[PDB]
Amino acid sequence: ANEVLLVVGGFGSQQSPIDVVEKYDPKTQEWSFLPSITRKRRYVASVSLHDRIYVIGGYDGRSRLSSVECLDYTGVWYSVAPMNVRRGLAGATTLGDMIYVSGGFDGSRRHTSMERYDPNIDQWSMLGDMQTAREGAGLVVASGVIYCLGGYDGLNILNSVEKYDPHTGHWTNVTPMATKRSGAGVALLNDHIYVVGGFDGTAHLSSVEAYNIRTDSWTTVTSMTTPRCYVGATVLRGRLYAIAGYDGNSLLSSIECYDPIIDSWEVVTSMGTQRCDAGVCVLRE
Amino acid sequence: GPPGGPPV
Ligand code: NA
Repeated sequence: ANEVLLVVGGFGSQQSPIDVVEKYDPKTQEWSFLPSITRKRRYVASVSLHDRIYVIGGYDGRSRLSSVECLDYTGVWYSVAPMNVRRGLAGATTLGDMIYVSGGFDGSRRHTSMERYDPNIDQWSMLGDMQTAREGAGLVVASGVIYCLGGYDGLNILNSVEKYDPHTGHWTNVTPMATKRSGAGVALLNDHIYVVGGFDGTAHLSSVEAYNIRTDSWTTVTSMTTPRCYVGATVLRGRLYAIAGYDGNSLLSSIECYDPIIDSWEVVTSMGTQRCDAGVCVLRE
Repeated sequence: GPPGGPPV
């Protein structure tokens, strides 16, 4: 019944992409290492699904990537089928028993497209396009529907939000966020979508907003302890964790935790690898 | 360089 945090890859203090994989357990507050990924990837995404960690896309310093590798967490990494497109700073989520990845950047273009991974046939299928091309936007599932949030189209940091209805296969617009953010963290918690930090085009942000789904409205939440952009976000037993990132001067090694009980953020660790644009996901143990 | 990133 006990979940843990996972952090893969990203951009490290030696200002290169890394291959470090870390586990963080919030109950003991201990860190540990898992086996490294095969290649070093910054700008990278990660999801877990049925006790399998997938590492998706990213950028190694020479090329952006379509490759994807896998680890049965119950440890050696192995390659599975590649995406149709090379994607860094892509959004990524799971729904049903599928992976969905959307947006990103191949080295020339930002993508509107979303593709989907089926572990039963080891194949990535392309789906319908978003209206806006987005890098640095997160994907989050709520009640069987996918939301893409904020990001960057090549010219503008975005406050726009789109939702994908699997019953229709179409994207539609939702009410936008109050502030434009790229590199923000996004997670679902108690039927609200939280967006934490990111970069609005001038300032690195500590600000947090929450989308009430039942009302189609956004509200300001308590700012984090420190600005963070290109930051991971995940929910673990009813609490929202902000993970590493860039504060606009330095790479963060700390995770902070938002407890709705106190409506407040607490640093729970100062000890991970400093890094940003890494992938994060939750593991059942 | 994505917006708001560190120097490289
Ligand atoms: Na509030």
